[PDB]
Amino acid sequence: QLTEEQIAEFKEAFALFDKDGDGTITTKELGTVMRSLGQNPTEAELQDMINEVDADGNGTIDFPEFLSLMARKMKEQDSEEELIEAFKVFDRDGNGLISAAELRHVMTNLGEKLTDDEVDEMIREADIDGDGHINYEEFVRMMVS
Ligand SMILES: [Ca+2]
Ligand SMILES: [Ca+2]
Ligand SMILES: [Ca+2]
Ligand SMILES: [Ca+2]
Ligand SMILES: [Ca+2]
Repeated sequence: QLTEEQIAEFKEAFALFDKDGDGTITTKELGTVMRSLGQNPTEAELQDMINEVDADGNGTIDFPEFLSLMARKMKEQDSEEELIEAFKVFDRDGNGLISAAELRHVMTNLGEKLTDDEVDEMIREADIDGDGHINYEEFVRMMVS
């Protein structure tokens, strides 16, 4: 499941939070890590963050809990990065929007020679804000559906 080196890496990450090395991250120690990086969440906000990760409902995060989450997160990241890469290719001019001209061009490079009507239908179907283009959120919402 994990190598010793992965474990060690994860333990080093856990230690950043576990300011006192007691084997748990509290809402308070989370507050320290958030603050050091420029956020100042309320105790209510910290409690939600801990509650979302705290499996045994004991109020703090232990290493198996942290390890479990970071496996989740690292999957999510590999999913996301792929969606983002693909979007950026589709958006040839980098402007955050995939125009129909871009979509047609890249489809031609993917083996499909489409008409303007066909590509306009693809865009209509997926467009949410009405602008006749596809932004990242729109792009993701279609891809994962
Ligand atoms: Ca601690
Ligand atoms: Ca806040
Ligand atoms: Ca716990
Ligand atoms: Ca574009
Ligand atoms: Ca749009």
